[PDB]
Amino acid sequence: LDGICQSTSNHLWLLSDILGQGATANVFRGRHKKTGDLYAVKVFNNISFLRPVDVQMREFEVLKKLNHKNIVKLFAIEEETTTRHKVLIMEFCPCGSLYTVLEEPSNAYGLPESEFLIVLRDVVGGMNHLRENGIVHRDIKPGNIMRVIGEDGQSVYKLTDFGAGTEEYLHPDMYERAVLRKDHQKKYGATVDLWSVGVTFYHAATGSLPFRPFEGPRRNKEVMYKIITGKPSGAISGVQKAENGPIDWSGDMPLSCSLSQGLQALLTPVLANILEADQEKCWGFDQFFAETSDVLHRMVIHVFSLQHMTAHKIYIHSYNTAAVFHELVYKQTKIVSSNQELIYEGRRLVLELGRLAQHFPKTTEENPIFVTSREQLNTVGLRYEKISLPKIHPRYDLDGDASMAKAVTGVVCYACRTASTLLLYQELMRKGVRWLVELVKDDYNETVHKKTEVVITLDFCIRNIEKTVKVYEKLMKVNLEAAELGEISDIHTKLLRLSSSQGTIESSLQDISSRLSPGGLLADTWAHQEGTHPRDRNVEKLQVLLNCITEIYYQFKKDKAERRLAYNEEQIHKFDKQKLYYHATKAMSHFSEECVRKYEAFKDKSEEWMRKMLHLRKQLLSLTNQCFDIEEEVSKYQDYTNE
Amino acid sequence: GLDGICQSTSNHLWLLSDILGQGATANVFRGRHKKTGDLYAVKVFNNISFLRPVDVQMREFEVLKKLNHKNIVKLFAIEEETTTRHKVLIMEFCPCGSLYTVLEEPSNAYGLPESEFLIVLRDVVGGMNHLRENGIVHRDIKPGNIMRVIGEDGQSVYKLTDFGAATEEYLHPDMYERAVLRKDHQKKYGATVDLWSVGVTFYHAATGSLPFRPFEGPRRNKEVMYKIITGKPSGAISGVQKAENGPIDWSGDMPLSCSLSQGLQALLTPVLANILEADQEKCWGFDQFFAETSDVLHRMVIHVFSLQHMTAHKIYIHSYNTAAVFHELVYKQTKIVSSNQELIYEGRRLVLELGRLAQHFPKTTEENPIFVTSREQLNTVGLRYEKISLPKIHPRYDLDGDASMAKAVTGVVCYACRTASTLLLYQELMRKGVRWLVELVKDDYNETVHKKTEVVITLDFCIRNIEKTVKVVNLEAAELGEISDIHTKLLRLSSSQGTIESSLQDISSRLSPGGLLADTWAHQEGTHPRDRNVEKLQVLLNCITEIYYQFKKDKAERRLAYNEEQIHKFDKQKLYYHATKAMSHFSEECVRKYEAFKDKSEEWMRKMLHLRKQLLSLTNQCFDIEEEVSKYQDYT
Amino acid sequence: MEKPLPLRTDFS
Amino acid sequence: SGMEKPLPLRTDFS
Ligand SMILES: O=C(NCCCNc1nc(Nc2cccc(NC(=O)N3CCCC3)c2)ncc1I)c1cccs1
Ligand SMILES: O=C(NCCCNc1nc(Nc2cccc(NC(=O)N3CCCC3)c2)ncc1I)c1cccs1
Repeated sequence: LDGICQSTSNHLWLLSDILGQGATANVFRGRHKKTGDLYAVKVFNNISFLRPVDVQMREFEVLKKLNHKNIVKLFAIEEETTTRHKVLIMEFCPCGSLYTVLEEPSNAYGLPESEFLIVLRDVVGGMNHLRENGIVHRDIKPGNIMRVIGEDGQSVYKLTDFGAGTEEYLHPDMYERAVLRKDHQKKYGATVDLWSVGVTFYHAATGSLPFRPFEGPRRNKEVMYKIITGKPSGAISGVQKAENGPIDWSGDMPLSCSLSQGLQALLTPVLANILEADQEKCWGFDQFFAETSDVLHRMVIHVFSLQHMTAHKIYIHSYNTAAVFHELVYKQTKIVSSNQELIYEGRRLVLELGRLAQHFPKTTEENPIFVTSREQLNTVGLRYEKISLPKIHPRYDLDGDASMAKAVTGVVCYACRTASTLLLYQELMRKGVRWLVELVKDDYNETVHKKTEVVITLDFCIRNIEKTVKVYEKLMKVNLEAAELGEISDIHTKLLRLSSSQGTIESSLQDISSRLSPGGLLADTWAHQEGTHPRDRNVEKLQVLLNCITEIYYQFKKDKAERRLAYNEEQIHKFDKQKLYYHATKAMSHFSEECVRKYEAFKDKSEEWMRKMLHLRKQLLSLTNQCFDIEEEVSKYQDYTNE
Repeated sequence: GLDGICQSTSNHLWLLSDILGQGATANVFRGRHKKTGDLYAVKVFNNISFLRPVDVQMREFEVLKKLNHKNIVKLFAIEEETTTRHKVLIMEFCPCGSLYTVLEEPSNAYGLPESEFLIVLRDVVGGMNHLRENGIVHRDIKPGNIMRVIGEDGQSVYKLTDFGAATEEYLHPDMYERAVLRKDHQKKYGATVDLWSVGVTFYHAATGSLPFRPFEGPRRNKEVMYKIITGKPSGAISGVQKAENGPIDWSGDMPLSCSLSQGLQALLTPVLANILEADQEKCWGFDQFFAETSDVLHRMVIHVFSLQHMTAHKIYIHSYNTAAVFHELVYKQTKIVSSNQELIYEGRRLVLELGRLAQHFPKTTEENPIFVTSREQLNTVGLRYEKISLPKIHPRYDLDGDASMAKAVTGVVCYACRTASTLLLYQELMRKGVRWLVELVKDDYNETVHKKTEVVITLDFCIRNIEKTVKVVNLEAAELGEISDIHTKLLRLSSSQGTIESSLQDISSRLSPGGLLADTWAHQEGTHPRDRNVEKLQVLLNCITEIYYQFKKDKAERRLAYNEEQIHKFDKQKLYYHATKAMSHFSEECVRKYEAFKDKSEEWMRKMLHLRKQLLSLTNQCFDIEEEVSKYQDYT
Repeated sequence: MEKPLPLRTDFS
Repeated sequence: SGMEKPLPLRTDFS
């Protein structure tokens, strides 16, 4: 009620300090009386006293020995002081659960990918420890996945809330409860465990539940069953999308899902074979644990395609060769291995086919391995979902206002992440186009170094046989020096065919030097005009508005909790409702007019510039190979200049 | 069913509990516009009484109400409180509090971060100037009355506030003192007194401490304080009585604990030393102060990192400034001359055109800098930080003491934690630089071998002229004479070129990936991002911070209830446990590995400059051969 | 949408 | 460790 204490001989807690209200028990924040440390206390209701206590504490001992991260620690079983009944002393996770985590508006459309992999890593490692200690757990939900801050800062998710007549005189209606007790037991077949796990993973990935009838999954109790027991093999989500219209299946993550394409490629097949009605084609734990832990042991290399203007996470094993790296890059970019040029920190990147992934250059999302083709490729862009504000109910409703506020915060929150990615795409494009231009400079500079090596061996052979005409026709027979000879006069005209046709190699190579020059025809002048920039501060401008909308939303929650407001406080709440819509719209249209429009203008100026640069690299290649054709042409003619 | 906690005007209301400020003449409450609900700060003069008739300070307020400038907090209206008729000024509410509450955070115990500092400097100077333009200055600018607003773009906007706008033969000898003489020697000091306060504020913002301290705190020792600010040598900006009643330690530089860039310190220390000067002349004037500071603010900043000193650098340069002064500015901090500065940007070498404007330099950030290295030998300096240790935590239960103790401790672990982060940057940058330098030398190698082979197909081709089956059986005029001396040099040129290739290969085997200049120490020694050392520290710093914030609350209560007392006593042990763990982690893991990486880079640098000398000698050797063969190429 | 009346000073 | 004075937390206050 208020200022009420329960205690054991070793802990105490306030009934008001309640963390968790379940049907069988309640959990409280408590302290160890002598040290002051914080523990959670699980105290059981009056209806949890319906199975013997000899086998109830049999369950609890076998749990008190479970020692493992990803499992909340059970420290002791003690007895309350005044009343005498059993309480569990557990590990206190002050950060709450994955449920409170998904309840934030930042995770309104799914967790960020780095955190998802942790939920995945930790939930799978928890189940495995439970399966190994002979414990089934089918109630795995965000509600009872706890979150702890590990001492390195990254989250650690931990599992919890798991356990360890005479027939011939019966009325035929009551005889049906004497045959559906052993026969209606459509026995579970051990693959039931990971249906929850699969729903949880979809929830954490997308911010929404996988199977949803319109009006909610709970208001429409019946259409729910039609969806679960009718989902095609491989389908991942079923949504009504209509007041009462047909249901819409899909085996893909929603567009709103921001996880990398690489990861969805790994993740969808897992969920597809984890959500399955029969035991035969549905996965077993041996296969689930083996297939998932394969995703966990992969490292991530960030590559960015300049031709496409698209980022890519490459999920690859530490022991995989450079060959599989190229394949994985092809699977996302449609650029074949023999067409992949890698650029890293300004210089090209050669992969020796024996090189292992662990020895690759370290990458971050903002320091990626760029990949470009010499062939033509159309720019794709960042594929995101176009989300706009919900309609604002003019009713003064404290429940409805808090819900509308959560939604608006989550939409502006999404626009704010997207706008951030749009700036990275533009900033990475600029970082890459800059280097690509400098690599065509190395390619041009190499061609000139070879040309000025062949132009001087061509010359030392021409004046080497022309100076024998200075002795054959000037000092001896003195006649017209024009009549042709047999053997050498055919290789003399063949050399003049090289020296003169190479003169027009310079006139075209000089043109490509000029268009590749700084103020030239291929300058990256669009890159410094056509986008948004870090100095525009569009992200933090949005953030500033999102902070106001968020501050209102948190308040509208406290208003809902207070259930009904005083007079001045009601007018402020009403005033702040208009303020919230003002800020949201100010943000959403700024997302449209400043972030998106200037990004699209930049995306299109890069498709123009991309065609231009590909053409030039094709010309410079055509000229480079002529220098090797003139290289071998003088190779067979030079040793003939022996005398 | 009772009132007396709600004041109002005809247009605003406020709760006497929502008090934002207290002062001798008035208080300031957070209030609302009755018709619109918008928040304003309302200042209510409950003791307006002074030596100043109300008509003087009322014409003042009408003057301030016209002010409209981004660094003044707007005075919207002058109103009368509904029931007491007290004058109330309603004005713009800055929910972020003041520069005082900012400098009170433990993360600013040792000065503001540079970016924020520049903002305070810009806006304080901006408001100050707008005041002069309207014929007001107060000499009373201090953090207490500089408000902070979050701008549309999320950057702070500081705003000035709380400034005004405008017998005898029958008396004792001790009354004749002050009645006709001593209260008459008020020399109405002006013009230069104003800046002293702004100087102390900027020092305080920049270091997190006050510039003049008599060991007992400026307030508890009233006397020594006056002895400091009146005997301060010209050019000094801080005087501190280090020990109990010791001499005063004068200094004219920032303290090591000051995280401000060496570039900005060089600009700031002058405008402090000339602002904190206690005479009519020798001190600066407004017009010079505004121009001199305006010079710092109109400067852009280019980031450069010295691979050989292992130090980062901010270069405060004008956009119209020429590349030649960029080198000057790098010389001032690096002590390496302009003819010695090789510049590297994004994996490639940078060419300072000697005349290009800084406006057109490549964009840089603290982590994407321009690197600088020379061919000459340089000793690694590393980050200069101050080594700050946890204070002594005394074991008594004292609510005032423990609050003061937790604040100090939180501050030390922020400095530790921030310093730990910079150490990681210097290593991550160092590695990016070494990697890039090694590839540049590979370009200087490939450039040399490209001309070595370019010249051998001239030696072997011009030897095939004067030394083939064409040149040179009894003969006496068949060329065996003065041309045979050139064929001799050309033979010793082709043979000496032999051992050029032998030494040229030897350096390729050290530039190779496995060779004895491979940057293998770089990925073994020192700390890495994957080590998560900063966020490890951060996790402890959050425990410590949460406790300090609760110990503030306890101090406020002055008396803790029974259980709370005991929890507070346990949290004080937790606080000391977290802090000593964070501190020893900073020492034995961040610093210890950083220094190991530092010494491994000094050793690897010696090997690098020794190879670059050699490769150079081989390059010059080829231009020599090109020179000496381009002479004999032209024969007759 | 509306219904936002002005603030008052008799809490009743 | 050095900090002292810590008493056990109580439920009953007479
Ligand atoms: O476990 C349950 N319910 C969910 C959690 C309570 N359980 C535990 N909690 C903690 N520490 C902790 C810290 C901060 C906040 C929270 N609370 C939440 O995050 N909530 C409340 C409901 C969903 C979101 C918990 N330690 C151990 C346990 I066992 C139960 C279901 C049936 C009985 S209990
Ligand atoms: O002006 C004064 N005092 C300066 C401060 C209050 N004044 C103003 N405040 C605001 N908004 C605001 C918001 C949040 C917190 C705070 N307060 C602080 O952070 N404080 C209090 C003093 C040092 C730490 C202020 N708008 C306008 C003014 I005018 C005076 C107090 C008594 C006479 S004058």
